[PDB]
Amino acid sequence: DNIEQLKSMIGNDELHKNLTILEKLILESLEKDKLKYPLLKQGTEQLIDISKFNKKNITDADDETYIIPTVQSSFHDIVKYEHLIKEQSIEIYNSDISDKIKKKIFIVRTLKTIKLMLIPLNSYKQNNDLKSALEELNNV
Repeated sequence: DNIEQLKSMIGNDELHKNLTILEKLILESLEKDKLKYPLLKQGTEQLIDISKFNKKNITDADDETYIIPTVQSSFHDIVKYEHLIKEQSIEIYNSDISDKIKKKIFIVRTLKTIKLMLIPLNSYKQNNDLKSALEELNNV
């Protein structure tokens, strides 16, 4: 049935739960890292919105504070965060660490995909309307 096949993509609770688990895992792996790029002193307020992010402090030196996404960050926040990740990775690049930069980039792309997949599911969970969920995906 066409309706029960569309509900699998934009109205599934199991897909919702699993996507949330993976998002939590990726964020918790981004915070407890070893290499900690993008940090402040760029635009970072007119450039990126700090009200949706989460700042932490670097130890062993009081250089600056680096940025971390949150569960409430939207899609374009993650777009800009990926821009900053890529700039900071291109800056400090050695062949010794060239295998952690790649992991960082891959999991940030995965976050960017998970947010877009979660838009229509979050729209449907509290409205129960398929056309409105698709139109919300199209809108933002």
